[PDB]
Amino acid sequence: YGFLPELGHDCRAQNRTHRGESLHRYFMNITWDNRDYSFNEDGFLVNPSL
Amino acid sequence: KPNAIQMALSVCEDLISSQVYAILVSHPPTPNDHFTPTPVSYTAGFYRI
Repeated sequence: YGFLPELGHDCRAQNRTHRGESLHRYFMNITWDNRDYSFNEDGFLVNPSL
Repeated sequence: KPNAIQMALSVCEDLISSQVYAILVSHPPTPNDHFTPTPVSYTAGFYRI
């Protein structure tokens, strides 16, 4: 996108839940500190370091 | 209430402040699915109400 697409974050004004589905797909390739932090669709880590 | 997040705060302010032992909920007249039951089950379930 090249910008910051802020949503209707106002909690006391309206409600929106349809756009939240297209948010998980961004968190599949997170890596830091020589460790893998990739999240699966469900919400937790898939390949952690236990 | 018509909105969502205001329902969550209204439940504890008015209902559990009167020392309730159980809560009854009903589907809203408007044809919207699972709107009323989620805020109630997340605030009453905090105290196992």
